Amino acid sequence: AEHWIDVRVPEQYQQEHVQGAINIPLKEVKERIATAVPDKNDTVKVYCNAGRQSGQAKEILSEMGYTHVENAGGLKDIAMPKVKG
Repeated sequence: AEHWIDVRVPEQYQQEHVQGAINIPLKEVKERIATAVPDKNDTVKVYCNAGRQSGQAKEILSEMGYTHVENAGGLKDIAMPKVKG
């Protein structure tokens, strides 16, 4: 399976995000990715403004032992539709 998780800061998620995703900001991801994605084998697609929070989330998630995290891109570059908070 997979999940789309925006990891930018929560105030920036609300501006506009890829449709049908959830938001777990980089700041909060540690406390909560385990609740949103309880099985590590699941495919975690991460994005944000400009990829950073995703690249960073990818490091800590690999360390937490998720083996299938992928930076989908950044908000802009991702060709998928978007909706606003």
